Amino acid sequence: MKKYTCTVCAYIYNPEDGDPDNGVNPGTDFKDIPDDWVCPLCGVGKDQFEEVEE
Ligand SMILES: [Fe+3]
Repeated sequence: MKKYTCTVCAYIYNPEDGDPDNGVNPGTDFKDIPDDWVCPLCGVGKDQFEEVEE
């Protein structure tokens, strides 16, 4: 699974860690996060995130 970055603030969503305080368990692929989830740091939506291709 790939890491995704918030292009507004640079937060990184790591699928290994998830975002458990907001209901996103470890092991959740970014595509499967509920589409009303927002960046935990800056509050923007998923449409401002991009795949971290390496
Ligand atoms: Fe952000």
